[PDB]
Amino acid sequence: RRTARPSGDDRELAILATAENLLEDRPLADISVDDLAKGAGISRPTFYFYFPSKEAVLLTLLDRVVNQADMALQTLAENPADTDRENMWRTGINVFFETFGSHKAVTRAGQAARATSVEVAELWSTFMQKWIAYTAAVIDAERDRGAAPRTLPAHELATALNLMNERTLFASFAGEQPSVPEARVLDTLVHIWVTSIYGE
Amino acid sequence: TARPSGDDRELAILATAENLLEDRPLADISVDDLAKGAGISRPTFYFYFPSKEAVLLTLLDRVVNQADMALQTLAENPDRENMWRTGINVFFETFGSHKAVTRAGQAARATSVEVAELWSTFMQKWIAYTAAVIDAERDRGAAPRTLPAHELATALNLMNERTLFASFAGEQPSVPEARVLDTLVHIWVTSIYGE
Ligand SMILES: O=C(C1CCN(c2nnc(-n3cccc3)s2)CC1)N1CCC(Cc2ccccc2)CC1
Repeated sequence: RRTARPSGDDRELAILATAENLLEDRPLADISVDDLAKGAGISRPTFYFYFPSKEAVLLTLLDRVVNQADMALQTLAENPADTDRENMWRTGINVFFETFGSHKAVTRAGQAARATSVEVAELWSTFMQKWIAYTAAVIDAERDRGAAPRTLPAHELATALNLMNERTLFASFAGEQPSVPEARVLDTLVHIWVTSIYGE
Repeated sequence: TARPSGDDRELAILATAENLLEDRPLADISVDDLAKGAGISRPTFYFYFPSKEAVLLTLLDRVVNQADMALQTLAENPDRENMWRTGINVFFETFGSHKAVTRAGQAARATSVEVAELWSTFMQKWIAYTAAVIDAERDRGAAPRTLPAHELATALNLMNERTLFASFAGEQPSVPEARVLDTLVHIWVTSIYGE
């Protein structure tokens, strides 16, 4: 037996979408459970049949965005096209440009929660480690086929490149200064990846 | 020379703070700990600093300026790969010799507008410097004209900010600290001279 809950799942989804909307204008501290309940069309007691706190709502939101990026990247890893090397790295990076770039408010809220929440910190750290291991393995496969030279240890080169994308894409999304303009940040990272993976 | 301009108590306050941030964040440091390290009563502290946050901002002002003037010294008295290595190694060595203040300064960026503006100001200045050197290396024909120089400069300087911090904080993921400078030099040099 499997317990399908179309109605409970749909309302959970409306709470999550309500939170994501509110985060575009206000930090999580300025959002109340009543704002969440009212956005989701339920009473405030009813909210607690779906989440225990507004922090659990944000943790679920970050779960959703991080796993959407992870799954999109894994989808690329299992369906390799007949394409050039620059396009390979560009579509991989664009997974993160497009996923987090379409969820800017949740991304900003997650970064801010990284210092106060161990779950968020360990969530982000877990997925960075996996994406770095994946990058390292693609770098090594490019070395094995003779397409990239054996320079730095793959995992170290992978770590610095993925940390660059983290800092740089966030600076673009959050409109920080300094930042690369959002319309130019993909080309910028792709160039640095491709030159440093294939050059000596 | 590099001596803090105040008397011995101002030095003692700053060094006690820097020492204690080695194992505790600033919230776990009291004004009393700072005053005790300088040998003064608690109210006497406020003849030197208005708050313990002011002490951390002054310590980070010293680190950031020590970095900027070691780099401006490089600019006055000059192979391409080693030029970038010595410039990156200014930050590896400066912030690597103040890991406690660097890590406390990073945490204070979220809560202090002075700290965030301080960091953003010198990052802009350091990125402009990188961008000018890239432009001079293109005008003499040594580097290809690929990305806009200021945009390539920004990502590499943000790379270093986030990668050196991860090494110095022992984060996972991070590059081991004995290997971080070669890693960043290689990426800087391939991306600045590659087509
Ligand atoms: O991590 C990122 C993005 C994510 C979005 N960003 C964030 N900034 N703060 C955030 N935060 C804090 C708490 C919650 C979220 S997320 C900026 C960058 N990466 C990994 C590196 C790279 C991955 C890759 C691997 C293999 C092949 C191609 C590409 C592509 C980009």
